[PDB]
Amino acid sequence: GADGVGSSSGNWHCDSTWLGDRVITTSTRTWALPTYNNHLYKQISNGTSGGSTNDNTYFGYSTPWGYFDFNRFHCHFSPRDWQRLINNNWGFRPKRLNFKLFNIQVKEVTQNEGTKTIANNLTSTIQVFTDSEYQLPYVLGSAHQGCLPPFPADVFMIPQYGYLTLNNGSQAVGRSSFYCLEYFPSQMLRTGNNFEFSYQFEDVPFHSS
Amino acid sequence: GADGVGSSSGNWHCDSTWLGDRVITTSTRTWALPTYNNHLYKQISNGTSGGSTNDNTYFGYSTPWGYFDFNRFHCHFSPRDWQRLINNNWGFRPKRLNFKLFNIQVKEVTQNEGTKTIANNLTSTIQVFTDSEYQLPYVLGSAHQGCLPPFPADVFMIPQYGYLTLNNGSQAVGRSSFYCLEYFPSQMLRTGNNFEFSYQFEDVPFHSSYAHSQSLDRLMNPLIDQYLYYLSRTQSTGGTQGTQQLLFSQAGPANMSAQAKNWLPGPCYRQQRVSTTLSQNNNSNFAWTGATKYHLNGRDSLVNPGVAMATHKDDEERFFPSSGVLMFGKQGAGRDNVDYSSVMLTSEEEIKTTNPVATEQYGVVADNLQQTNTGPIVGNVNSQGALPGMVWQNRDVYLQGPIWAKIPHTDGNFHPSPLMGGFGLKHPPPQILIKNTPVPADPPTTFSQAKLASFITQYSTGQVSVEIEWELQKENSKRWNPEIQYTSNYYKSTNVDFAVNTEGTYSEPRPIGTRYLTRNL
Amino acid sequence: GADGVGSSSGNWHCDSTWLGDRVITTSTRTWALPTYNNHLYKQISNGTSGGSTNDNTYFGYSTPWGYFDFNRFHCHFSPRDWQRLINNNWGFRPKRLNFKLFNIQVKEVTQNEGTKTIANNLTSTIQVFTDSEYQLPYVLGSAHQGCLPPFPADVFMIPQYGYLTLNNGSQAVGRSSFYCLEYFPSQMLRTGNNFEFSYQFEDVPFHSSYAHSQSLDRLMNPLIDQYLYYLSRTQSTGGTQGTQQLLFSQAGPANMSAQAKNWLPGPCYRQQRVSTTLSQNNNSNFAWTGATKYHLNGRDSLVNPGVAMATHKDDEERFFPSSGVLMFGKQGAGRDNVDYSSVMLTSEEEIKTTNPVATEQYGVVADNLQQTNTGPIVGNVNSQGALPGMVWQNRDVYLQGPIWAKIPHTDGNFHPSPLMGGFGLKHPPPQILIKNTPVPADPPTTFSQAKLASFITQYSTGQVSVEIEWELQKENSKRWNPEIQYTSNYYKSTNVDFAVNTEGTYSEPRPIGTRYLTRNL
Repeated sequence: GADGVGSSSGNWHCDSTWLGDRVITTSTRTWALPTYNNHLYKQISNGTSGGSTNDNTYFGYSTPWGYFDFNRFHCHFSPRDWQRLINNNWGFRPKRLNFKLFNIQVKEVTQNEGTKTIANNLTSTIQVFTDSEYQLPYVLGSAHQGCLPPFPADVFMIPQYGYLTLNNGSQAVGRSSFYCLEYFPSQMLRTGNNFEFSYQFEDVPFHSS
Repeated sequence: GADGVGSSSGNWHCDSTWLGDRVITTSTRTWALPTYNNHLYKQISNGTSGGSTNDNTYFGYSTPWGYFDFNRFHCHFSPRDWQRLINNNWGFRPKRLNFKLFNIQVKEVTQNEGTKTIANNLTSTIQVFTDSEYQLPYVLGSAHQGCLPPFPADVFMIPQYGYLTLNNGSQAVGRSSFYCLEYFPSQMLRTGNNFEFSYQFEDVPFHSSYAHSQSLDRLMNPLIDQYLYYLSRTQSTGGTQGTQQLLFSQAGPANMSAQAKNWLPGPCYRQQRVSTTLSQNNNSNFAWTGATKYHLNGRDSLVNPGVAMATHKDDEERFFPSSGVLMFGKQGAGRDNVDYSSVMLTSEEEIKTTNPVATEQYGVVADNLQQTNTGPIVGNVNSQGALPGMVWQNRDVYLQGPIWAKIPHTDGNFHPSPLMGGFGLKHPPPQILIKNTPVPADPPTTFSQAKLASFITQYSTGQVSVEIEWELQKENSKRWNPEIQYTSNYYKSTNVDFAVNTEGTYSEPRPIGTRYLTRNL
Repeated sequence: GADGVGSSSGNWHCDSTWLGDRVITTSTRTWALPTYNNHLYKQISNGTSGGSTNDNTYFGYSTPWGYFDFNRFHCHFSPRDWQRLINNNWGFRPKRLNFKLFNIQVKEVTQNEGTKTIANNLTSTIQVFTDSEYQLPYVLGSAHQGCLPPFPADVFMIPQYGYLTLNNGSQAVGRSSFYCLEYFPSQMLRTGNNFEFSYQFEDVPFHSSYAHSQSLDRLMNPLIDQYLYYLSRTQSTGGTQGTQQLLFSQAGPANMSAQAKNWLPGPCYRQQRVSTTLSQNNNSNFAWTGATKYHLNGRDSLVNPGVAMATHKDDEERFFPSSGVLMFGKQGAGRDNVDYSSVMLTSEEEIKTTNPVATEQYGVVADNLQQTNTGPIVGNVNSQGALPGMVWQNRDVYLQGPIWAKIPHTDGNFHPSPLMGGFGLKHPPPQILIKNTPVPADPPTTFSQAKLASFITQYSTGQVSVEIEWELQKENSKRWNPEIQYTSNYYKSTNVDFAVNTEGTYSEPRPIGTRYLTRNL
């Protein structure tokens, strides 16, 4: 390993390299992950029995888990570097992306009268896994909030993870699916460890600009 | 080593791989181990001098140690993955399991006025050892609570370890055995270390999951007669005088009951019958009084469940034997004197073919010896032992039920297999024992002969992982029409079964039998 | 191939070779296979709504298929060759068998006015397959009729194939299984072709043919005393006052009954006793009513024969248990309510040593718990299960009896061996199934959605040959005086036994037990 607590597990890369046609754009942000659902799964629903009409009925669960959303451009392009792109080029498509967590530090907090006090917890861990088998509802693409903030100085809050499933009214049918995320292989991380994986985009047509 | 505090000592594996026939199932949970008995051994007992009767007398110790219990299926199978198992397969048995602790973090706590405050203690250790020589009372297999919670999000408390030993009344005899667990080789662990070992299950018969499609008496050929003869009639028939005469016949399709059969039903030990409909049962308490018991060393012990026996005959759903069936609770059901609605009732209906109905007589035999003047009299056999030519089915296993039990080591046993179901084993998986290493508070300056009576309140938490490689017996069968399969309801419901509810309480609505697929007897 | 119609596809082997210990016995018969169920499957049932009672309810199908049954000994042994076997040998078990069809010729027939005329159909075929995967209900072993006729000149009719399945009353349940036999790989045969396969019997214990020369209680030494003591007398004897006193003694030659013995009689399940002399039996019908039954799924099923038990004690020939013995017919005996004279009665007398008498109590045990004021009371044990220290003898086999049976595949069985006698097997010989390939008559010109309801009346005939390689356990014994041997009468008789009569009807006068030679227990 050769990491430990005394050493940092990574560096800070926010850069855009223009190499011939290929253009490599990277970014980095600071994230903070609050505990969700007091570590519980919850069935949530909205019935039309309330003010809701039959269009707004849903059924679904809200897990304690949370998920990074980089899906928006302004994460990956500084407006200038987004100017060089649209002025000089007809079309562009991604090829491969790479992803890293590092410098993970865990903290705990106690409430004693009105004193709000924080400390470090060295041993405590966080769990990380990607679904490479697409075995989960893929909830990116609906343009929900919480993407990496555009301006790299910002520090953002990882959004909670939940999903919707079949309903009839507020109730559920037999095909209603449930998922317990702790049921997937995941990696447990300690303030010394980092997490990294490499993806490769499938063949895709040039986006016409 | 190359671990240290800054690095995590493991990963999180909860997965089920189906590889050909072999099926590898792993699980992981979060555990928290409270300090037990202020680090003391204690003689505990219950004497009949109190309200207790002579049956409830025990003698035993409660150690500070505690032990992981994974013994129940629902630890190792997610209900879906438990569906693929019972729909597509005849039989399954374990082969080898592997076990891991990791990410162990120790904590201490102090009480200052009403402030309840926790911190980390880096150096403090916990002790871990398995008994691979079986030198301890093996207390798994009695289906005590505290097994890894079914739904992996849960975080559970490791149960305390204690055991019982010989008594006479509340006192003890000379053979009463004592054990000091610190007397075994054990491993001491630091937040960086992990613990792992590999076990291998001994050769064991495939647990049969299937229901015979032919009741044991129907093995005949419907069309063809038999060449054997039986005694049909003792008396000359169709005359005013009753003169006795021996007439013989063959048992054909018309009378199938008299046919000569090559086998017998399984053994039978009767139970009392109880109806779910209240009005039908008697008005009394016969629960304990009319119960089916066995007498041992002056202590009458109720037989729970008893030998595997068909719950109720055809066209009666409601009647069930007194103790005959396993009974689980619904999620959140009370501990004591809880109403019928909260418990769940397993059913033996699958085995009705090969085994006698639980609540009914096994057979009828002749009481007397007939003569000219003596009319024959036949009695009932309520309890019938094993005779040559008997086949039977062991008790089914359920998703909630226990996986195995340790066969007692004794000179003579007949067809070992637990009554709760599962597998009998002569070398079960060892039991893991674990304890916080006691940390004494500040002793006085001046020496004191006495042992240290103070300690730092402490508890530890970590992650545990267990996998079990299973072997399957593929189902190969020519039956034309569809089988029966376990399937979730098609119709709508308030909320999904086997899944969380509004407040986050996981719930399993009904037990799951292992026998659906059919096999020709 | 090199067969064609002009050439015969086999030979005729009926022979018995005695080679050292191994004894190879073959046989051949002529068979004729009628068309069954106009080539239809049929659900058949018997409901209790008719005259039937709830015991006789069945549900099942009758297929067009039919099956060779060789299962009975008298197929494979000519009585002489069955004499050499039981006189000179202790025990025998099969090893491998081989099976052949050949010289298959197919025929059709037409009815024109009263003219009944037959011809040959060259192309028409028959289908043959064995189940080597045991995927079908195995219906051999219930001793149905139709086995290869004993006397090789006879020509026999292959019996129809059907099976029974679960029911509730006359209806069926969800586990009711259906089978379409055309759904298995089978071989189609043309008058030139033949069919052959080789089987190998699994390891099986030698069937014991012998009678212990020492009754189980007599194992002692007549001359010498024992060093153990028993309780002879509870009361001081030879005084006017009855003061109780414990006196002990040794059991010597004088009292052999009290000696300590190392074993027990075999298990016992009582039967009702019946005398061949009519006047001695009661006046009633106790046949079914006082019968020895076992209760299964609400259907009371008579126990035929029951566990192997000595027929009658010494110096009573006439008494025999109700169902306890196998009962055959005399040649040409009626099917139903036939008089005593026509049936034959096997007898268990050989095993009287090691097993209890069938019609009498197994033992006596204490009912109550004695006191000063309480006189001891002892009850009878009518049915006694298996206890440690019991030895017993399985049921003898007869020349007419069945050779084997298929052990049901179930998790737990105790000492498998059929009640009819013979060998238990977990992989019996497969059963051969055979059917005429249906030949449709001329369908209409215009297409019709419906399946073809007409066929050409047809039947087929051919030759079948089967051999069985047997292993013998040679009889090696030092007994000085002659043994008992099975021998034909010396005195004259109307006509030879085991041989044809005037009109050509082969007849076998009496059953043949397998136990003559003696062995020291």
